[PDB]
Amino acid sequence: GEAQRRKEREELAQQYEAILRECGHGRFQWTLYFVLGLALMADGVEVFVVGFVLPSAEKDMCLSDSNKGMLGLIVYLGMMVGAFLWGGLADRLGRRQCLLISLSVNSVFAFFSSFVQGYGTFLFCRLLSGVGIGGSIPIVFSYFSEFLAQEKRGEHLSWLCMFWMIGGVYAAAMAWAIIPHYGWSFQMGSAYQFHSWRVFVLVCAFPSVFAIGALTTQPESPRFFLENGKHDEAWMVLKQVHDTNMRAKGHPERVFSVTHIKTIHQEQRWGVRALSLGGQVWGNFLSCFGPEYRRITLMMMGVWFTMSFSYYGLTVWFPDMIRHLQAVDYASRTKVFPGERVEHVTFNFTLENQIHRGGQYFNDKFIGLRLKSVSFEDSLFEECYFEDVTSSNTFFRNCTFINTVFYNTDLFEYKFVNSRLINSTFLHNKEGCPLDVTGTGEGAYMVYFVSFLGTLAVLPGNIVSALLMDKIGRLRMLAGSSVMSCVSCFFLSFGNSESAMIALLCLFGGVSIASWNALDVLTVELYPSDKRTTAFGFLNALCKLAAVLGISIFTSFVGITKAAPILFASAALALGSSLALKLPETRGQVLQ
Amino acid sequence: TSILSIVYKKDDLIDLSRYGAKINIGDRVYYDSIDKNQIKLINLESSTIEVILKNAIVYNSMYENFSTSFWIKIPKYFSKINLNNEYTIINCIENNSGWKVSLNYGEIIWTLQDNKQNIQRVVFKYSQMVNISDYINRWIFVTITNNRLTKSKIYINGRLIDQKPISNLGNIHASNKIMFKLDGCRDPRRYIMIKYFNLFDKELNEKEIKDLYDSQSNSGILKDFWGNYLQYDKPYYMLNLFDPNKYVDVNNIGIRGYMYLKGPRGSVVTTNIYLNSTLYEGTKFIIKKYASGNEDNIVRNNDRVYINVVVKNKEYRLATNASQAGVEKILSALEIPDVGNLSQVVVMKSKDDQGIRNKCKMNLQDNNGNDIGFIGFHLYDNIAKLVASNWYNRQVGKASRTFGCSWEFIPVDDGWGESS
Ligand SMILES: *[C@@H]1O[C@H](CO[C@@H]2O[C@@H](C)[C@@H](O)[C@@H](O)[C@@H]2O)[C@@H](O[C@@H]2O[C@H](CO)[C@@H](O)[C@H](O)[C@H]2NC(C)=O)[C@H](O)[C@H]1NC(C)=O
Ligand SMILES: *[C@@H]1O[C@H](CO)[C@@H](O)[C@H](O)[C@H]1NC(C)=O
Ligand SMILES: *[C@@H]1O[C@H](CO)[C@@H](O)[C@H](O)[C@H]1NC(C)=O
Ligand SMILES: CC[C@@H](C(N)=O)N1CCCC1=O
Repeated sequence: GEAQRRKEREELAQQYEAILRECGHGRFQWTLYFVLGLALMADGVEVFVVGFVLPSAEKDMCLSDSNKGMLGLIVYLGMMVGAFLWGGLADRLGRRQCLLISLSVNSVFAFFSSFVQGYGTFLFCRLLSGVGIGGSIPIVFSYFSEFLAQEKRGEHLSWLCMFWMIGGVYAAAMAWAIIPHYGWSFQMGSAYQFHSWRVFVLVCAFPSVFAIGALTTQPESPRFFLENGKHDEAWMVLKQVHDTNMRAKGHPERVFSVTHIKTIHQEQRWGVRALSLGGQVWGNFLSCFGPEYRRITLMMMGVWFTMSFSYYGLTVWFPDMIRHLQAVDYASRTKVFPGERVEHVTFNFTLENQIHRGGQYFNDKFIGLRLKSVSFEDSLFEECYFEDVTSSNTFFRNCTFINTVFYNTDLFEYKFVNSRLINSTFLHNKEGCPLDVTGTGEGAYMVYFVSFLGTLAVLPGNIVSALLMDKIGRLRMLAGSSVMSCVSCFFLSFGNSESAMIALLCLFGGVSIASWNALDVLTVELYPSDKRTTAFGFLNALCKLAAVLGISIFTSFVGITKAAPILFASAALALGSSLALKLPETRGQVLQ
Repeated sequence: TSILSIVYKKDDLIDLSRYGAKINIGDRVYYDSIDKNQIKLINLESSTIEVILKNAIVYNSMYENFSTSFWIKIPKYFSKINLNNEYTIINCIENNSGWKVSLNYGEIIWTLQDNKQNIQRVVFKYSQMVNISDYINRWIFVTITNNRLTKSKIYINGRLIDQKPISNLGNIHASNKIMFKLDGCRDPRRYIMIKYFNLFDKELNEKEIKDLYDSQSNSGILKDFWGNYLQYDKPYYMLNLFDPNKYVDVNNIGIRGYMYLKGPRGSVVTTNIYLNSTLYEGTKFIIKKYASGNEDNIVRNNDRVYINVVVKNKEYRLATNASQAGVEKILSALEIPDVGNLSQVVVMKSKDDQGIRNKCKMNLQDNNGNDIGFIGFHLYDNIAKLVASNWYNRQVGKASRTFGCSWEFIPVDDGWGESS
């Protein structure tokens, strides 16, 4: 029984390879490459959106802590659910069908979140968008692979990772070109306000829509038709491939010689269909953990998990540390004025990064002043008068107010820490959040520049990996890149300035991409065509969960020490490399 | 049934009851100009009111039930000096035996002490953290009942607040003389107000006490936020009971400008002494007499008057265009000569059809004596706009809960201490 099935599968694999060799590489493959590249550029774009809009959304939606941290890690929980779900469904419904449905869900919910005003609603929308874009990488790789002959499979699949880089470059450029214009205050409904970051969200949604548009013009992969007992349209798709290729070559006269193709023999209503689909997908999942694939699958789990954990940890850690270093310099520059006594006089001014201590102001009026990180400590205000006062990161600790009036000020009750007010009146308080919301200005330009540099660092590795994948091998490239990632991780300490962090970010990004390429190619090549999307998608979901864990852990250690991130990243990558060297070799084999 | 009843008369205080209790008054005891029957007692030694009963009516029994009633006004406590400063206001205690009422931070206490020095206390507690208080610096009807066999009870404005059994207490003696002075107050600038002191030799029930409250309430005369008499030619700040975190404000002058409820109200704070809400926010509403033939400045019920509006210290008039869309039509403030024939006549209304006392409501009526209706607020595109409507009258006829037809007048008083 098992022997007969194995023989039939091997025969189908061999003949399919033969047909593809006949059809040849050419225009069809490049067209599909661009289309599926858009689908992947969308996933590339999606991972930057909330990080680029959080500085503005925190003020615009009164975002506390334990809400900024969650919105950050939401694109990853949604991708975790989506990868598994759409990967499992793609082996029962089809690659192109599931790709259309997932991309459409992503596009819809990104569009929705562009306009959402609340936070919980924004969380839900941005979670569903992640669910939709989750299934992009598995389907795309498993879909393009079923049109390539074994001659150049690694090279042609590796080129497909240029697009994910392009997505990030797009994201950074659009954030730079749109977000800095805080002036834009389009008003549609008095209760709501439309800022520039929402425009950024919309423009980020665009790539996914373009992906659906392109995909609608491509045929379902013939292999999926053949596995599911559908022989005629697999034949027609192969004929279309051959026709397009040969017409583009310059010989639109030769004939598709393949006449018959070996096909795998196939052996309240809504609820029944759902139960059947669930049962089939569960079977495919557990058959991924079968006797024939149990060793492979656990090395794959190890490699995927370790690489994701290290990469996501360091990728979130480098910007964190850059912000930390900036903070340290700012706190160093702080001016202190211990003690000053003031009599009747009017004060207008703007002070930044100051601490006034032991002040004694008697009958002083404060009209039209802006405070940025100014703290008054152990002060006494008596018959004072505050008018038109706007304050960011300003506190009044251990202060005493007597017969003072706060007119048209945003000095809320959380800016008086352990103070004593006597006979004091607050009038006409400005509108603001109940708690501290912090403030981000001109420093966003450098954030966008740093992101851009990360992607560009990725470029050389992509080129080299694509050119050497078939010459060297997937195991060798995976190992050679993971090891260099580990060494780069060790060099992190020889960096404590912002410039050093930027150079280090570039180095690590440039090094890890070849490893990721090789693991994409390996994971496609190592599973049968009836479980490739399911397996790939379960591993990708594992990747996203690891991303969540590593982001949490590595941001937990910012400003504490540089031993925890180096050790964790280096350990993870060494274990990943070790496990990767134990995987079977797939170069120069038919896609089976 | 009344034994002592201190009432004002021609430049003196007398007793209504047929007992002829001797009365003597200090030289620093003050009286309000309008409501002279209210007595102000400052924290000094000469601020003393001594009233002496007869030997035939001195409380010296052990089964004798008795009751007392009065109206009291306690200003706001401004600083920590008043904390834990239990100070006495009335004593009938001799040889460490008798009855005494005293005041503490947000507390009014009845204390009975028998010959065995057994102390029984009943307390009434009102907060001072509230946004708007129903007791701070406002008149309170306090009555106290003492049934020697069951309990001793406190009633604030006729409602039960506290009760304590006193069966354990034995024989309680009383002083021949009864006391009115602030005793045991460290604060040198703390005063009280007291009026209508009555004593009864029996335990009063809910019905009789409610009747006494209603009788002494002066339901036929308008009252302000502080419980005093409403007067003409004085600026009053305006409060809506149902929406008390907004104040009356103007935007534009004339018919094209609308008066609305703007918010939120600001605050006055003293870090664990008080965190009230500002009452001196918005635009004043002066009252001008039109047809009231009464010589006095006191505003009475069913009076037909006019209402000035003080905007940038300039006095305008209430009027609205009678002929416009709907019943909930917009009021406005206009320059005083340009009123023409717009509806400006307002009727003051305190007690209802049955005569049950309620808060101040104004009824806009035209020159022809046709009811535009009660003044209140309604929401037009998220703005609480002032409107006079007969919808309130319709719900009153249906005995329904009207929404917004009740206003409250807040003059500037020294007992509140807010900085204008
Ligand atoms: C707090 O204020 C009250 C009321 O004073 C008013 O409000 C102040 C904010 C300020 O604007 C004053 O000019 C106002 O008159 C103070 O209590 C009164 O103090 C005055 C002294 O100016 C005195 O004449 C009154 O008798 C006081 N009233 C009472 C009932 O004590 C109070 O002193 C202030 N608090 C402190 C801690 O000083
Ligand atoms: C604001 O006031 C300061 C002194 O209080 C003065 O030096 C300054 O010129 C003022 N600015 C303007 C625009 O007049
Ligand atoms: C300010 O705070 C310290 C303790 O934090 C206290 O000892 C000191 O008395 C305070 N300042 C003044 C002037 O009271
Ligand atoms: C589309 C590429 C994707 C992959 N699964 O290889 N990448 C590349 C860097 C991080 C990541 O998830």
